[PDB]
Parts: sequence; structure tokens; C-alpha cells
Amino acid sequence: AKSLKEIAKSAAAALKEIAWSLKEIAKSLKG
Amino acid sequence: KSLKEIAKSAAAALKEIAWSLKEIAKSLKG
Amino acid sequence: AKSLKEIAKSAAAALKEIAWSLKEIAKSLK
Amino acid sequence: GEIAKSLKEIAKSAAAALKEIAWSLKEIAKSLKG
Amino acid sequence: GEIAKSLKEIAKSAAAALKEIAWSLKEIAKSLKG
Amino acid sequence: AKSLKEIAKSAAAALKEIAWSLKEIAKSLKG
Repeated sequence: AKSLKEIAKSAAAALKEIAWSLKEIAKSLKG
Repeated sequence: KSLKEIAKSAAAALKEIAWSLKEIAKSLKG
Repeated sequence: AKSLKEIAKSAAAALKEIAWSLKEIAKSLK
Repeated sequence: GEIAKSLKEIAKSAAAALKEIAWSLKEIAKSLKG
Repeated sequence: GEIAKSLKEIAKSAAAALKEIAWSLKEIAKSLKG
Repeated sequence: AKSLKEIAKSAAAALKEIAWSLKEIAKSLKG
């Protein structure tokens, strides 16, 4: 399946980038 | 039922969420 | 089993609202 | 994959959390508008 | 199966995280109100 | 099926980091 897989892989990856950006926001607001 | 349709819309939203948050992170680095 | 379709639909709907608000937040911060 | 009852109720609580997160983000967007 | 019992643990961790996320966003919305 | 589980695991791990970042952001915004 390109559904249970492939789409879900892109979702998971978007979440990973969400987490990276939120850490960069947290770091800036420590600043 | 399929999830494929739904999971596609979710993934697309999460990519837009990712983009906006990178823009927020960039603005707060300014 | 495939009522998870309907729950996942409501999740995806919330993610779309999240995405929209984040666009407005990014615009305000930019 | 065995939902075995639970995964539907966990997925329900996830969806419920996302609805609350959407509400709070609307409030934050409002606050930041000024 | 292994897997089923995995999604037992995983879906629970996700749900727990989303609850924390919702709560911190409430606190952030409160802080940005003033 | 097994890999849907591994994707869901990656998502869950990212959501945990998102929660941790957000607690640091909430701490920074507290005053």
C-alpha cells in the first residue's frame, strides 16, 4: 500500500520537521 | 472504509503546519 | 473497524484548522 | 494492527486533543494579531 | 500479535504526548493573553 | 502492517519532542 505506507511516511516526516522548528522557536525564545 | 484519502489530507495539513512553523522560527531568529 | 475512517476524518479536519491558524500566526509574526 | 477495541478509543483521544489544540491556536492567533 | 501489542504502546504514547501538547498550548494562550 | 507500526512509532517519537519543546516555550512565555 502507498497509503498505510508512503503517505504515512510523509506525515511522520512532516512531524519531525515540526519538532525541529519548534525546538528552534524554543531556543529563540530562550535568547 | 479506506484511510488513504484521509491520511493524504492529514499529511498535506501537517506539511503546511511544518512550513508555517519554519517561517515562524525564521521570523523569531530576526 | 472502518469507523476509524470517521475519527481520522475529524483529526484531519482539526489539523486543517491548526494549519490555518498557524498561517495567520506566521503572518502576524512576519 | 489489532485495534482490539483500544486503538479506536486512543485515536478518539488523539482527535479530541487536536481539537483542543486547534482552539488554543485560534486564541493565540487572535492574541498575536495585536 | 507482537505488532498489535506494539500499537498498544505506541498509540498510548502518541495520545499522552498530544495531551501534553494541548496543555502547554493552553498555557501559552493564557500567557499571550497577557 | 509491521512498517505502519514503525511509521507510527516515528510519529509518536516526534510528538514527544513537540511536547517537550512546547513546555520550554510555555516556560519562556510565563513572564
